Amino acid sequence: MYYIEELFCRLANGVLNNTGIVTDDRGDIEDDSKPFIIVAANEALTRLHGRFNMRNNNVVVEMQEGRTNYPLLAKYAVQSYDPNEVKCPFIMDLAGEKFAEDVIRILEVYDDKGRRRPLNDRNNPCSLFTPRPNVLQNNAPKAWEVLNVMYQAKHPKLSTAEDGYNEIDIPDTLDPALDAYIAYRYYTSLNTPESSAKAAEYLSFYDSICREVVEYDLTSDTEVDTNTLFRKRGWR
Amino acid sequence: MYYIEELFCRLANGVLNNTGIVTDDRGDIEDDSKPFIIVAANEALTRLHGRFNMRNNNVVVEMQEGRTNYPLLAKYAVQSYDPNEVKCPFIMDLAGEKFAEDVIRILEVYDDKGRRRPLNDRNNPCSLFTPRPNVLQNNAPKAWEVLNVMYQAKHPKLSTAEDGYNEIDIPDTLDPALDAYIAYRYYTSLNTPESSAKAAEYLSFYDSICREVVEYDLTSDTEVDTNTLFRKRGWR
Amino acid sequence: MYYIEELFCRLANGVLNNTGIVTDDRGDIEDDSKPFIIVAANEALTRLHGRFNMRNNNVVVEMQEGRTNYPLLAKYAVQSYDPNEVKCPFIMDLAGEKFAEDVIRILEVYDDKGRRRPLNDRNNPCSLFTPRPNVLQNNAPKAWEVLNVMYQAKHPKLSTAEDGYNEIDIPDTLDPALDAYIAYRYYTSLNTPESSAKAAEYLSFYDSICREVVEYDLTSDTEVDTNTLFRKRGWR
Amino acid sequence: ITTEQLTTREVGGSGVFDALMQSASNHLLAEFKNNRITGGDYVKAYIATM
Repeated sequence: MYYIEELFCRLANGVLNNTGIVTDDRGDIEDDSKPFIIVAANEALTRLHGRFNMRNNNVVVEMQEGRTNYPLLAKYAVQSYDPNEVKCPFIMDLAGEKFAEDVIRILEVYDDKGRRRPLNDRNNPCSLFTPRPNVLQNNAPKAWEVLNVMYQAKHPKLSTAEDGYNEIDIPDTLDPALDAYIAYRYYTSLNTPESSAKAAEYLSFYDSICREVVEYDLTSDTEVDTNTLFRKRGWR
Repeated sequence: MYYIEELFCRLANGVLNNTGIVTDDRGDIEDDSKPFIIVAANEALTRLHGRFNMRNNNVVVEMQEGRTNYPLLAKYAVQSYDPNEVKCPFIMDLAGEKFAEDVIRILEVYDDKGRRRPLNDRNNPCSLFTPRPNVLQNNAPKAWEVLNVMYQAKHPKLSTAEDGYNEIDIPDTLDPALDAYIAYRYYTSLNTPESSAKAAEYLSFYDSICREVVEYDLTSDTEVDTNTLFRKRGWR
Repeated sequence: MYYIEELFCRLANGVLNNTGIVTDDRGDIEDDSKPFIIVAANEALTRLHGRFNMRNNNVVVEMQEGRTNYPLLAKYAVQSYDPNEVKCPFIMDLAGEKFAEDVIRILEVYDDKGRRRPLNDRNNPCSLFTPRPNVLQNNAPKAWEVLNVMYQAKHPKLSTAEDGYNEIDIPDTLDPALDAYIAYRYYTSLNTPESSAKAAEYLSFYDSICREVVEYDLTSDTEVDTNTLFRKRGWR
Repeated sequence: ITTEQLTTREVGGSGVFDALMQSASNHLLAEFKNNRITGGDYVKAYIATM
């Protein structure tokens, strides 16, 4: 983990060392050009967390009577809901761990009693459904039913504001991939043909780094488990 | 889930930073060209919702005697209709968001009795028909028959006008695809060989992102369910 | 559905944004150049309704004694026939739904008694024949015989006149295809070699959009029905 | 004779260089409204005569 300022220094003394958006001392990016990097940086982090299952985070959802669709939005969180239009929040989080709507793909759902709940099983009456990728639907809200949703999560969105996040938590082996994508976005913005050729090199380099990680499995992406169907099938 | 204002800021500080369509501070797009982006934005969202089954929505249709064709148009809804033109609307959206007229493909139809009505079955006497993609036809309207239609829904049309729709609801992993497609239309409209080559690259990048999503299945597009034909065929 | 004026705005702020036939405010096409777009627009709609079976419309034809050939022309409609040269019309329509000669291909014919009538069956004496694509021939006109013809129909021809049609009813997923074909026609008209290369790109893009719709079947073109030959063949 | 008369910093001014630019642009724009040259083609020819 490191501050976004270190990212600015690394870009200043890295791929963007010969650019006009760096300071005279090569210590930081130009202040007016900082939001350009921030937008690209968030985009790059989203792609990395999609190809690689690096972060697995879980959330707690409380079933409310008379409600079937449960969007996973921060406006329904207890720490961020507005009482004027929301009767009561159903997403529970902590003051220092506010929900940031970092949901990418739902993996599994367990209720408060410890039973696995099938998802998108059309032939199963008790199964849950997801009409939208970030919306959870329950067709039978009970009295004290509480659901826990474990999902693949993206990195929290960076922001230059003081209250916003200002740290990066990614495997250090993917740092060249992050720099390459940011460099690709910058050089692609310039429409000069010379910059276009340079932009393609970084994008190709970024893809090469990603496949190298997959080839050696440096992020423990591959997962195996002991066989259980042998007992269930009754082979004995 | 962000408003239309952030899209202009993201594009100004993103792919369209170099072009002159942005303000002097690169903070917003010129008002003279805002509708140009809106037309491209609406086109881009339709393409994404066609390839991916991201959004699923259902509507309630009340059968009226003497009418066999039931177009799924906004003017026939209980909300946002003209009482002078249509005497009794047959589309009910009394609660939640209004009907946005975002029908692409009908998936299944269930009546109020709880059974499933066959769709486009020419050999079935009691099957419904769709002479047009957005028009539902019933050949025997009953006294109290009510039909529910489940369909793949596109994003509602965006508009910068007053009292319009100005919110974007797409998975965050598809944001680079949205920017690439919009940039593709802008550069290809200049009729310049230098810009034409740049436009082709953005289109390929947009297609590359979409196939990446399918490869890793970040939208949970696939769907499987427990086999029920095993008991139906009497295998036992 | 939307007015043709919205089509003009969409083209003005779309593919034709950098053309000399648009207004200074990019709000509308030049008035003297409007008929050029209208001719191209009607041509584009015909191609789309041919590849895709989007619109299925039916007409009612009354058999007249002493007449075997029944052309499907508006001059034989009750709402548009001239009594000076026509003794009596045989095509029946309504005042607000005047027949527009939108016949493309005949699909099936049913008589007033509900019996399917074979078409172009040379070995069947009671079968009907079509010497021309838009002409229906009956070799045995009875007393009270009335025939209903269900056919694939084209979109009604657009016209800038007030009494003519001024609305477009096509699936919104095909709007880029409509714009691409119109753009192709415009750029092909210009004989400059630079415009020729640009024209081919839109035509290729138009073809790509059409195949994408077919690939995902967004218009419900594919149709299936329950098997009936099993009972007829006597397999039991 | 001063450098101001030769050309003005503003486009379309009273400078001799400015007059040629506007005169050349108007002739190209005449065919632009005649629907024979695209916008990208028009600007390319305008730059080539700078």
